[PDB]
Amino acid sequence: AAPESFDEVYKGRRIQGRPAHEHGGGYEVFVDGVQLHVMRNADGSWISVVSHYDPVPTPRAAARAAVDELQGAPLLPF
Amino acid sequence: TVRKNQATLTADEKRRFVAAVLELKRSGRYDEFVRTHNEFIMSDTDSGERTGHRSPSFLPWHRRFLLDFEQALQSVDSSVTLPYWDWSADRTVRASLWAPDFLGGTGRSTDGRVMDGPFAASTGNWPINVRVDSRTYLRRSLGGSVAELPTRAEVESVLAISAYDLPPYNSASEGFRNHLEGWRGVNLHNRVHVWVGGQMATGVSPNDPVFWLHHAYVDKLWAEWQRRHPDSAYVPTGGTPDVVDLNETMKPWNTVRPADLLDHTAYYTFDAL
Ligand SMILES: [Cu+2]
Ligand SMILES: [Cu+2]
Repeated sequence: AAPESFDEVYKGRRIQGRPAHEHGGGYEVFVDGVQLHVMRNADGSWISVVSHYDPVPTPRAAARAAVDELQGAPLLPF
Repeated sequence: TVRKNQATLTADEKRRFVAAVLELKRSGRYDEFVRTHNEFIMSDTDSGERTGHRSPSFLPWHRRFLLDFEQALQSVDSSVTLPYWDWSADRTVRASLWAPDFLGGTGRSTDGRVMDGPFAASTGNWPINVRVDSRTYLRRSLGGSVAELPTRAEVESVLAISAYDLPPYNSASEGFRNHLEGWRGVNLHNRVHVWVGGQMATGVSPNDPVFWLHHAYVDKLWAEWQRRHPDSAYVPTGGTPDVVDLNETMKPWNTVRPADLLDHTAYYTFDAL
């Protein structure tokens, strides 16, 4: 089963998640409407191209870690 | 070709290494290494095709990727070889590695920007071009997201593991490869990426020149594992969907197999092994 979708404003940025040279991702995340590449690991944790080496439990947690890392910078399309 | 511990380089060797790296960057060659790495980081998956990491070929793939990079450095200055960073020994922000004559230090607290050394954005010599966000400056936060680098004792606990890799040959595996990569256990390679922070913690991690030194030490640990376990070898050995078996070729090169890369001494030796 895919995780549920989400939509919130986190640290002033809109983060959204939804079930759907880069893999064919079963789930999509956006930060202010720009897609963030995310990936699920076998144990159910998530990572993203902004924070690839530090797994977090959910795609919303990956979106929030990306906003934390970006420190206000716009994401670029991948 | 001798790969030497970074800590041991002379002033002249540090100067020549930095100059060769900066010339690869100037000429445009450096950024295509960053782009190739990113393409595999984002495409390898635990449930499908996987080559450059989360998989048994993590080690031979990086051994060939690092040989491609070293050969490019040698095309600029034939005296330069890739040094390695023993993060179990050189484990603080005060290490010589992070001095202004070598890689520069940590980033400032406001935006993570590295402010000193040859790779600082202010030099004009290290634009971050292959990137996932607008920021074009090298960033680091040494020790920011995780408190400590691995210790020698932790490294030994991984070197003691006899199986090279195990089914399902991905981030859930037991065995040496996945414990050195760090998805399970005390965590060696992934934790170093998290510890450096900045671009090293992202899917464009070769943007920091420390990438190469980190992976040259991971490559050395594979060599040490081999000497610990002369009876153990690369697996799988044939017929495994989505995974590079011993005698299958690896993308992107297509002309080399794990088997061609098991013996590093065909290409270089270490200062000590
Ligand atoms: Cu790595
Ligand atoms: Cu023996």
